[PDB]
Amino acid sequence: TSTVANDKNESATINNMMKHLGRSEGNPVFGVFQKYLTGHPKGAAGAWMLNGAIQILESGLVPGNRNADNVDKLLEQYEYVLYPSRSIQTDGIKAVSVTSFGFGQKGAQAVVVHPDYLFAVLDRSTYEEYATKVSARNKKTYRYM
Amino acid sequence: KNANGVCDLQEMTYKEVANRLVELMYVKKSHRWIDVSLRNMYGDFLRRVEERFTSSAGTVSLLQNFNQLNEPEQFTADFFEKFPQAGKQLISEEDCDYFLMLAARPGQKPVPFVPVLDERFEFFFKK
Amino acid sequence: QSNQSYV
Amino acid sequence: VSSTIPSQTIPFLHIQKKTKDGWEYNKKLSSLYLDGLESAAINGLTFKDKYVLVTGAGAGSIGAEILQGLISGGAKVIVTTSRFSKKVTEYYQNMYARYGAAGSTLIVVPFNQGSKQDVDALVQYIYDEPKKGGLGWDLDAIIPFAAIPENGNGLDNIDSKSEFAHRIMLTNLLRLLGAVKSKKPTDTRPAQCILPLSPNHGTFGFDGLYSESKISLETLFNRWYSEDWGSKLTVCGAVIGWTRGTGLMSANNIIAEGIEKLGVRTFSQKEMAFNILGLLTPEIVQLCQEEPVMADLNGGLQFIDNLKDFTSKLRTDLLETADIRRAVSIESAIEQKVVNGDKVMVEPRANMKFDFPTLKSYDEIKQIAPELEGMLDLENVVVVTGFAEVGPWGNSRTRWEMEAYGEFSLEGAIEMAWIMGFIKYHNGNLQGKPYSGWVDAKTQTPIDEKDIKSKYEEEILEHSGIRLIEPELFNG
Amino acid sequence: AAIPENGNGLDNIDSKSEFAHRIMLTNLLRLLGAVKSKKPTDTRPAQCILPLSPNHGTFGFDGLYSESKISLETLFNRWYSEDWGSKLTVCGAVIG
Amino acid sequence: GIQPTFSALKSRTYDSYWNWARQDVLSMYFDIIFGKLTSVDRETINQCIQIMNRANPTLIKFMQYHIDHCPEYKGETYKLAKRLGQQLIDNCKQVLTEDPVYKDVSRITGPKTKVSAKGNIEYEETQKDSVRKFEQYVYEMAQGGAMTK
Amino acid sequence: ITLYVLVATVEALLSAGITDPYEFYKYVHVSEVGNCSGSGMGGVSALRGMFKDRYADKPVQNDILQESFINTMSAWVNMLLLSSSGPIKTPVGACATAVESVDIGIETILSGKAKVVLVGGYDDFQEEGSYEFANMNATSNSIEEFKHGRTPKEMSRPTTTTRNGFMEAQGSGIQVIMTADLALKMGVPIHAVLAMTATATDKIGRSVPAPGKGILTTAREHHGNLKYPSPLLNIKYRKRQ
Amino acid sequence: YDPKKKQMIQEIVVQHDLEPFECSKETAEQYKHEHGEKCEIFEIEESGEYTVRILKGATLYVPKALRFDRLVAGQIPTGWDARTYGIPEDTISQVDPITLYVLVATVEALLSAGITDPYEFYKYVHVSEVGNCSGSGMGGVSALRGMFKDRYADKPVQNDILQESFINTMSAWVNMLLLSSSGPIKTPVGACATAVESVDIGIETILSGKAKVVLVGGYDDFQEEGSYEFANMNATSNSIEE
Repeated sequence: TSTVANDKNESATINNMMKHLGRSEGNPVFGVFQKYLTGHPKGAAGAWMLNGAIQILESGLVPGNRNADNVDKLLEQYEYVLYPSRSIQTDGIKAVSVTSFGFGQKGAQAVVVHPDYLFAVLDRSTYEEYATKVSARNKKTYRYM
Repeated sequence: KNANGVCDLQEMTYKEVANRLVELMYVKKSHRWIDVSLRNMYGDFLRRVEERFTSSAGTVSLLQNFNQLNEPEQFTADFFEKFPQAGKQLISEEDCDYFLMLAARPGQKPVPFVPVLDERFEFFFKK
Repeated sequence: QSNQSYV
Repeated sequence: VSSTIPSQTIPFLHIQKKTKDGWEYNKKLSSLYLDGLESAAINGLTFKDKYVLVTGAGAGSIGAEILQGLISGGAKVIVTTSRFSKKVTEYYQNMYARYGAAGSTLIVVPFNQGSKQDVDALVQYIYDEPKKGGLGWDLDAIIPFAAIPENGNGLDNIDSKSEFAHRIMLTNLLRLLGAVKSKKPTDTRPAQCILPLSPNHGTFGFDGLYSESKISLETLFNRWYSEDWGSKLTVCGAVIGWTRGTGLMSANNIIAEGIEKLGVRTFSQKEMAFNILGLLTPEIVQLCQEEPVMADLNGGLQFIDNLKDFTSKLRTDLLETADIRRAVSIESAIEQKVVNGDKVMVEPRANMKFDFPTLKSYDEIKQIAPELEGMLDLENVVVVTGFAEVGPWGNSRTRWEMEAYGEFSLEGAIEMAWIMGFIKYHNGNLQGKPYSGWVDAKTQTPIDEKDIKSKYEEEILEHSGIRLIEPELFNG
Repeated sequence: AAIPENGNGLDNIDSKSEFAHRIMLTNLLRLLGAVKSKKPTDTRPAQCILPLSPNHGTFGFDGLYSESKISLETLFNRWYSEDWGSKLTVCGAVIG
Repeated sequence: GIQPTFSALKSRTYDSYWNWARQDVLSMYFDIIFGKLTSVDRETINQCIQIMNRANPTLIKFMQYHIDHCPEYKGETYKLAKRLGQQLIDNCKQVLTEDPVYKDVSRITGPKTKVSAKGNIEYEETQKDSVRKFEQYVYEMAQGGAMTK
Repeated sequence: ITLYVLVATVEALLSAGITDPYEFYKYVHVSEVGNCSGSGMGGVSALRGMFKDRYADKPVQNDILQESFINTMSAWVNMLLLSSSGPIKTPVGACATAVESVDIGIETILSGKAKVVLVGGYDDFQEEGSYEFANMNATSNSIEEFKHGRTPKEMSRPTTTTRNGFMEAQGSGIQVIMTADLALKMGVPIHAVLAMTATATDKIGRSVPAPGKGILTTAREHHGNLKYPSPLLNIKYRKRQ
Repeated sequence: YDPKKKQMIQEIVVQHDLEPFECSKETAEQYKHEHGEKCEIFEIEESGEYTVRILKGATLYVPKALRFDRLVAGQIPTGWDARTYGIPEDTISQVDPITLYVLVATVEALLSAGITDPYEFYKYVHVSEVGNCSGSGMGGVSALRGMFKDRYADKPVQNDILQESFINTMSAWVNMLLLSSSGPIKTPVGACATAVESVDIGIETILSGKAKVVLVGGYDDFQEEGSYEFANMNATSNSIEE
């Protein structure tokens, strides 16, 4: 949110989450800070960050905080968080962690996994039938749009 | 007319629309066009297709002069070999409107088909 | 993280 | 490379010593400088724990190149700018992000070297403790390259621009050095002032007071001995030669090759920066602390008799050749036109294919996750199937375009134009003609899809995003 | 035309030193340029007797005196490089 | 022009080399695996010099994770990324305790003026044939020229 | 804000390929399409009407309180598009409303109460909310930022050394979440899988706007004795079971 | 709040210049900024204060009273005080009256459940297993009145009034004063069905395993403005007619 306490507490919370879950050293999560661009719309915040997380999953691209002129030196201790200032096109993002912190101790987290790992649990015939249906629906939606 | 059967314009791909235009406006038996104005209509539609499916400026048009359409089957094949996505994407609403306007351009032979059932249906049916 | 709180 | 210096030949870059006759090339000092440069080229040059002030280091300039070198070597630099803005600060931020080495800190400050108050306030801010809002730094080097471009001003037109320029280059430069001395507490940590001396003191003319400022900077070499600031400041006058790409000689880039044809060297910006950064080696630093160091980095241009006349000769010859061939080509083209009498480019259009996420083949899915088959309850797996938003950057598509790329594509530009009502779709008779396409909503005139991203991108960016609150959107 | 400035080192280049530099150098050159601008002919040049100094900061604590005096030496080169060679002729007297 | 413009509130301090090092390492890694980057290019060596200048133990771990988990089986570009990043990791390890150095590895360029048949004056900064590095630049400076005798 | 919600909802259904909202009822009962979206404050413009314009005797619609409720946006969505009888649960997280809404929607779907849920969050910018946030010093001061030489497009700078408050915004964001089997049976584009979602409070305090580490419990596990891996984390063991 | 004397302000354009009145430099500057050519500000050099003269054509707000026809509400018994339940004075001055009602109802609900110390949950369940899924239809309507009316009127209002206005702030105060849990918090808004919504959310929260204890329920407050709006929608009974 570009507030002192919020950004410090968020970087700390993510770092301790990964440190406790045994994230391998040298594997930080890239932090996306959409509010630099879209502002902070209170309740629509998590929705915008979730849409961005879905788009990051789909494209494999991690946007960068283009207003990140100088990441605070107090954020160097968080070795499990990287803070990009420019978009990095990766070979694929498997999951994204959308975390929101709201007034009244409204901490909230969501995890968004790529739909490939859903499609992996289907048999061949089910997936092909679904793909045909989605192609037809996509053409119909394109016409409607 | 798509692979499934008779349809609307919006349920056609660009390759389907172009093939239907060549089918209904070019004569296989005589190897000629019904009218040079109809050949120009086909050319303008192909212009729209290439403009739609090219995003970079300073690109050379495949169709430099409409005289290349006097043998349009092979030209259609080359055009939609260059634009494979055209044969997969349905015709946009913008290009459907453009097609309906080309089908009624003044100074042109009225097209030998009916593209739409609207207030202009009598015009398309009788002219 | 006690050694006796799980088993 | 000192041993490879040929006998009786003066190197292109060389340190001069002071003698009764004046400044003359010194083999020993030039040897030391060249060996330092060789070491910098091979092993690199470090600037760790070196506090530097740099003035006039604008983008695409020698000062900017020295700034890259300093932060690369690890220096803590205060770069000062006279055009503070988002673009300038982002240029410096990108420079630090790409080159700022461990321990290096780049401080961009607004600063007018043409005002005494900025000079005093800047030195106070650099030397004041952090608790007083300053930095608490002791400058190990000063690089006052702040020059305003003045041209066409002869003796008869020494105007307000020339007087202000002289203030910046000489008067406030000396005041900046004196302020640094006044705020230096110790006599054991001198600041090396890299003075941008020129070898052309009025040789070209019509430069206003540029030659006056540059030659006045040469008095610091004597005043180092005669005043009480020898142990606080150390003078390193770099006589900068023909530098290519700079505004002072950008009009002479075309004659640079002709100049070099005589066995003379012209420098690019990176080469000149490398040469001047060679003056910050520990050896040259000690030498400056011992005695003032005149470095002649002119590349041998002092040996051309009548440099101005020769450069004019080269320019006139090149321009005469160009004009002759231009006239011949134009006349030939007209002849072909009158004799033989008097390719279609496809114009791109936006293709808004509202595509769903691309589906991989089942084999490629099983390659990504083979062990997951028939393991999860599909009824109990929740999935996001569609999403959308209304926000400062339009919808999800355009917000993503601006987030991921920072610019709108053709499709995104048209989508913003449609959202903000700049364009409307028209299907019917348009002022007596049948038109089907995008139409400027305000003027109701046709607009091409390619032209949409040119006519309206500026207004879209101005009136979208984080911006000044608009009362028309919030009821006055 | 010189004003007496003394005790002004690099650390005390004050209003007096700036005004002195104006008199000795900037307005001196403006005076020469004005004379050139108002000279109609190229056959009657004016000999500018410049009071050059041999001590360019050798004594120090003289304000901008050495700067002014050494800046006057650019006129020798600028006589060739500019279009006032036939209107003004430089005679720099290094006064001892 | 004498208008003051300095303000301490407009100071912009940049010191987060620690973050920019990992950012640049990852950016170049994905360029390698997507085929935008090869070791022969001197821009690669220039970037590697900055990464070595910003080398830290955390950055060593960062690079080592991405070079140990690099999926080399997915193409040659991933094999290229793995091997080249391993060499860069070794270099950063060896210079881990060393002081950062400014080392310019750009190709030395010189002026080239050409007049087209249409009489257009075009200036191009071409790469010098005989001078390729700054070492050779310094050798040229030591030699000087004919007019410097 | 309700206009923003309606636009975001239709655009979310169109992203899901559902051109006609009644297409859900070919596959799921009307009682299985819900709307668990919410707002931090809701119709702040309607609240302004009620509390200011009516005090001033200005002409204000008689059902302004209806538009002021936070569940009114969901009500209008159902009344104009869905016409479902599925669960409606309007969260208020004040800033985490959308993630809390995703949490409510996922538990709604997994409990079997709904098969399709419209989750998300919305909020609007207004003079009064802006002034209050300024009084709490939560938002950046534009005068100070101009003094610092910061443009509006660079005032919102998370993680920087100079972050000094957030940049208030407006709008809405909606997602259409459903079971994977329903998505595949309908042939809708499955953009993502919501693997996990959680909400949490922090601790004792006397500062509501103070953030805390309460969501750290999403990473909680026991580590007293890890001498052997848990078999349940191993995929093939669970597969043979 | 006297419903028989509901206070309103009516906009009038002045047809005469009011006599000058004295005030501080800041208030005079604000008056001049608002009105401009229709105001006149001048410093009393003797003191330092300013005189403000409102001119012809300026806009004033003269209060008026409206005999409102909804005189009857179901109100908590007169003399009910949070002090008698042990809620401290600082909390009373900080939080909204609805939040006071929530705190009293929460402690009384825990005491109904036999839990004298809220931390007794943590002997049996993790701190992440005690949640609060309660909510409100409108929330801190008194705080909204502050923000929207008293601040417009320049009355002394606490700087954190919006905090007390949020509907989840009552749950926040419950957690900050009693529970200190890190369990789920999900604040419904049913506007009327809020409490049954809250029971639904709490039950699904418990059955999903996210919480083992949940504080469900609903709360709301009666205020002048809500009463007037319900009257305008004709949802409440007319006391005059009755």
